[PDB]
Amino acid sequence: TSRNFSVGREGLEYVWGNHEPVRVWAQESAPGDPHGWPHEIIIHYYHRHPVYTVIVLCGVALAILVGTASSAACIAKARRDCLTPYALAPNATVPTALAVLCCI
Amino acid sequence: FEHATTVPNVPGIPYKALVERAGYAPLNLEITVVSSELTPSTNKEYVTCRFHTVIPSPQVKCCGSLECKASSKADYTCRVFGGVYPFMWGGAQCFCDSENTQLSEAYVEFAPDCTIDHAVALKVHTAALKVGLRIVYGNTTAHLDTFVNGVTPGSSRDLKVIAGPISAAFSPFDHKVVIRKGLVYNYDFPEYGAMKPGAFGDIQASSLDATDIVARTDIRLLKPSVKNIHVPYTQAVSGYEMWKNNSGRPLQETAPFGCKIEVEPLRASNCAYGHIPISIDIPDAAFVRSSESPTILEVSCTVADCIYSADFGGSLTLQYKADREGHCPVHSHSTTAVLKEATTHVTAVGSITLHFSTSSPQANFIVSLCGKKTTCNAECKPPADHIIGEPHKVDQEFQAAVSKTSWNWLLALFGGASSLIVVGLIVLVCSSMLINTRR
Repeated sequence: TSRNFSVGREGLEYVWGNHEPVRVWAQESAPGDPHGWPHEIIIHYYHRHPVYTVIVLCGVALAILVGTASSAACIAKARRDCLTPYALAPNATVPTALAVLCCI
Repeated sequence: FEHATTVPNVPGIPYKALVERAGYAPLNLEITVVSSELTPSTNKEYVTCRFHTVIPSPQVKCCGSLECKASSKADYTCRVFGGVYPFMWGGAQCFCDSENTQLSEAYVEFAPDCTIDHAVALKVHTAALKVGLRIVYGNTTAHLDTFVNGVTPGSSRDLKVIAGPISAAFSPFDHKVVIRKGLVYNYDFPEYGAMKPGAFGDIQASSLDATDIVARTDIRLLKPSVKNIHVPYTQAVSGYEMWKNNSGRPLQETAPFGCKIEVEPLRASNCAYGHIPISIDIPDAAFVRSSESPTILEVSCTVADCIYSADFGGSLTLQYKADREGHCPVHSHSTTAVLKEATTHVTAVGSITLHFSTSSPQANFIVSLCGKKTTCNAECKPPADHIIGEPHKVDQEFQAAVSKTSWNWLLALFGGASSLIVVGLIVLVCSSMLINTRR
């Protein structure tokens, strides 16, 4: 027959019949590349530590989302501040740099 | 000069350090925990084995009267039966065939083969850890067995060392244990005197030869029925055999942290857990002044193909120019990188190769040769082999286990958000100030 035994970093020790105990330790030979493209790095650090890698990726996504939301909110507030006085008055001879910048 | 450090309790793995005095050449210090012995203090509660149910020969007074007396045997059981009229070989052993009383008697003792196949019940207390250490400093090596408690010192003829306490207390032995032919079990045996039939410890005694044997096997005698003389009884099974059948795996195959449970005395040897704080009073004669050690004029490190495995994966080469021929000590100043060598011969000019084990994807650590440092920078690939038959000699950190490429990516992605919020805040402040100016 064949028996599968998971071996962690702490190690494992198996005794088969009358033989002396045999000890084996798991390396960190995950499939991937820590010095390659981002997907290879994510695969390598997900196979070693899935929970930690998932936490890091979720945190990075949240940081990107909140940064983008903050930038959009600040740009829109700047548009309000620098445009609402000119929208309440006639003949808004506006230098078009502001509108061109924050229209997109 | 006293040096205090915190070695990891992992037998067979040297821990290396460089003690650096103010005005003396740096001295190597390698410490190996050759063996350990986590030994508790035990007191024998009792010994037990298969009981031999000895049945004294029956007696008959068959037109008198008999009364059951009280004895001091183990699980003594006595009864008086009436009309029996027993036969032995002539068909009649009695007169006055009625009112024919017989005394039935039975008790238990230790079986003849119990001097080998017996179990001992023990209660254990706080375990004391004692470590045999091999410590090499400079050129001199010393072996010493020292108690890990924080006070008791180990001494080798000039060297004093005090170790302990262990960072995290641990003991594989539960409060109550049983020893049988060298096999240790964490069984909750009944307390002395609280015998229960059909279970372990149903028969108890202070020793194999003790005459104060006490047992409770639920032996009950029955009234004889067949004409011929015999004494019938029924009794529970030997609790020792029942425990033997349902003993389970011993502690030699269940103790955590992979230490060998040994008997006489009870102990757990070579148990890897926690860290040992050790302070060593290094003798003054060991050090030599820096005016005698060969200072190296310069040194440049280049790392060869490296690999973060459990064994000495990687290698590096130091190209050096010095002023004299000597015995420079080499060290790695990072907590996630350990060299193989400790002292290397040094010439006026040349290059020397050093092997090292690392647990980080990047070999980005400082190597000190005769005190002076060099920053070895490189990239270490993941290991090819999935399983190795040697323990990891370096613990895995968090900030050093993340590769510099992934660190760059994470820093860039976080800095993007940081720059976005900063730019938004600056734009808002500038807009508010411009409004105030043009209000």
